[PDB]
Amino acid sequence: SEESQAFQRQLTALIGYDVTDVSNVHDDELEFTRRGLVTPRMAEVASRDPKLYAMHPWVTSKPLPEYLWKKIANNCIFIVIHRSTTSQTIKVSPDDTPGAILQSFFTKMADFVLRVCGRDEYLVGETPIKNFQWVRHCLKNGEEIHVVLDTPPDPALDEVRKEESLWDCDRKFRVKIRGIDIPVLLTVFVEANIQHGQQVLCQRRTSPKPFTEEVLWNVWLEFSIKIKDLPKGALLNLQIYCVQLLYYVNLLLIDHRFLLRRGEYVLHMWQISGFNADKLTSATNPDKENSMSISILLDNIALPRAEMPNQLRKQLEAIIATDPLNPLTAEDKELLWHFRYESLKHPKAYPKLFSSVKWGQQEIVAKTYQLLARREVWDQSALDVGLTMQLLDCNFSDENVRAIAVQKLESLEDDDVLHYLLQLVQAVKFEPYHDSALARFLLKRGLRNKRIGHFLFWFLRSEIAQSRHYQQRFAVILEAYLRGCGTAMLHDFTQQVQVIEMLQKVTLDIKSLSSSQVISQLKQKLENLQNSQLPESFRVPYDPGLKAGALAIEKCKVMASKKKPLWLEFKCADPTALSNETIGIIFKHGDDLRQDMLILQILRIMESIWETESLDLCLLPYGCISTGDKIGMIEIVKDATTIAKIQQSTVGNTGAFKDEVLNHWLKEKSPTEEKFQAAVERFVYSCAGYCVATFVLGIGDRHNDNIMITETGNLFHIDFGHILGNYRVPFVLTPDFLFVMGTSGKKTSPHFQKFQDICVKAYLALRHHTNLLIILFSMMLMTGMPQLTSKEDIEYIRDALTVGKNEEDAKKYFLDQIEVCRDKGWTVQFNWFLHLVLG
Ligand SMILES: CO[C@H]1CC[C@H](n2c(=O)c(-c3cc[nH]n3)cc3c(C)nc(N)nc32)CC1
Repeated sequence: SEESQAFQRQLTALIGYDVTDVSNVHDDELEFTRRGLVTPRMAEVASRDPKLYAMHPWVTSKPLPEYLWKKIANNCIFIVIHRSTTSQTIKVSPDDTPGAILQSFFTKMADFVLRVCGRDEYLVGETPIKNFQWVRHCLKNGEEIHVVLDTPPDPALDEVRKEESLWDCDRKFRVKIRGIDIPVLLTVFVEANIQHGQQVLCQRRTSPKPFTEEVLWNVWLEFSIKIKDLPKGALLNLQIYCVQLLYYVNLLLIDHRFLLRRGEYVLHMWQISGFNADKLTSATNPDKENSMSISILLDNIALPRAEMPNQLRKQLEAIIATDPLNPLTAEDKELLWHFRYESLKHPKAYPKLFSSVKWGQQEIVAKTYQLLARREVWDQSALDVGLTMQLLDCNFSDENVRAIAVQKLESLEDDDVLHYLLQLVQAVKFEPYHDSALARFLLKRGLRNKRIGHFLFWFLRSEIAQSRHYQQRFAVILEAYLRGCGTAMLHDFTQQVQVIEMLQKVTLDIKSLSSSQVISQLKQKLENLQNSQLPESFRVPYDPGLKAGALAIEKCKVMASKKKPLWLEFKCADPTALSNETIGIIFKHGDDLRQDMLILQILRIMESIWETESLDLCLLPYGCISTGDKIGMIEIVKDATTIAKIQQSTVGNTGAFKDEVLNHWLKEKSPTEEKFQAAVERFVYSCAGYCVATFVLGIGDRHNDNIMITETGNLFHIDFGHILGNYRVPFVLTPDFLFVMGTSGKKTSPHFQKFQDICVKAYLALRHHTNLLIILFSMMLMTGMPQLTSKEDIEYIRDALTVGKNEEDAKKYFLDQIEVCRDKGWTVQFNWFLHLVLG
């Protein structure tokens, strides 16, 4: 078709990569997968309720926590319905359905849908109003709940554009190397490995030859594994050391069709930088003008109850009970396997057990499967995500094991799927194949909920636009989602992309020039754009509810830092919006906004752990979307400053920090005094919040420049990309912080103990999720952190969370940590000032 060519040009510029382009491919896997997704995509589209999908209610089944119940007047919530101009303030019960809140109207001030004013959120379908996210957001931050009444949007706008044996030869496996060759340049050798999720099964080397632009061997490297002892998901890792490694590449030996790989391959290899998830990618380096290559040939076949002691039991229970990161001696691993039927009665163990498998052995594998048919306890166990993520990481490469974890994630409601989304997406870099339970899961879920679908889009787009190792695979998943999400959404994503592409040119261009002149160019270009370049409005990608209209040009300015971020403001586009509080977004280049993303996502997780215990530690995990490479957008938190700049009030050229200043500033910026006291509380709550979390994530030692506070009390950290991209005190708890809590020095106050009492309830609440927190951290480093991966980097968290220790020992350690701060006072900050501002 013609208006089908049309499409594949559109997608190709939403996606940001051309999924039809076949050069950088040595087989039809992406194609196969492109085709493969078509049935789970269509199936989900043919399944959604067109109404409930049109209005995308943001809803939760979690128990409405205490702190919010308490903030109630008496089983009585106030809702201010608007319409033309006038209002109406109905008294309603938290348990009242939104359909019913009209039987409190069609029979009160004497069909219609209820949209949150100024947002694209709707209160609909059978849920107790207590259960809507926006309601909860209103009860905490204590605003009123305003709603416009209007027409349901037309479900027909979510219209989708139509379209239609190896278990025998006991041959030892072998690899003919031919040789290697590289555009422009010693001693050198191919190293070949046969791997299954980090378990390295076999291994050979080549005889070191002089290092020249072409080096040939014609060797048969013969392996010790047998053609039938090969497992689906086995990679042939090829590497080139010269002794240091310089280049890598991988190839599956069992292709996506269950067929052993045959024939002739020439592969463009990946270079090194300056472990991580890119050394695992089945994708070859697109750059050919410059990439090192390796030539190979392939052989010239399809893949188809005892008792127990009383001390071994206690060796097992120890083993099972240990954290995810503690390694297992061969002695440990032989034990798990032997008593595997008993090992299966505990979900907690599946990781460790499935790691005890000798995957390079055909019969072991089968008994493994035999085990998996006896999966009962698991299928029945209450879903635990930390455990479930574990089976999705780089260690597990059996499709079927990975599959049991993904079946366990099917049981997550959308609220929860939004919490873990970013890590689940990253988790795709660990899938051996392109088409997996995990990718389809992500697919279904995005196609079933515009909110999830919105973020899925940016997450995938983010990886695509900067990962050369995963773009293809990700590009195929994106396209699958685009072809099923409705032209409504489709057209909506298009506006979004146009704008943010517009805005990056500006960012990078302003960056190129470096001052009074500049202010002008900025203003010049920003009105160059409010014509027929910029469309009239667009959704905010970090918050899909917010319609941004016109660029509030005056307020837009360029900032004062090494990187010259563009501070922008946006008139809300929605006229039902009961305020003029513009939308603030910062466009930055030069920092790994990704790293920020991962951290923030863990921040939002910590909050929803403290909530399981009616604890609210007042975090501000501001919206952050990475758009490209060292480039993206950040949400602006209103009415905030940097702690360094509050210090700069009373000195700049120096920062001879004074302890009085912050509490002066709060008093200075507090209207009544009922407020000032709340503000001081929110500080104490926020500050304790960041103190713990910052601590556990091991990005606690920062400098006041990177710490902000709102005019209303709330403290929060920013610019995570900085230290994680570059990398003593455990965390910033300065004297000026103390002074506010009412303790100049080594005294004590009813506010400080409040604080110190909060950190502990806090520090102990997370420890109930040791495993979870550990695995996420482990993953975040593999997927997002370059080089600072070692292994001892990972183990950092094992210390912080203090694996092994009982609750009491645990309270002591965090209190100690609070002490190194009381000790060091201003030292470290003053050290940073030296370093950062001058040294
Ligand atoms: C020069 O003046 C600066 C202007 C920009 C300010 N700034 C940031 O840099 C970052 C941020 C997040 C990651 N990198 N940067 C976040 C940030 C947030 C969330 N809110 C606000 N109200 N300002 C922020 C900081 C002061």
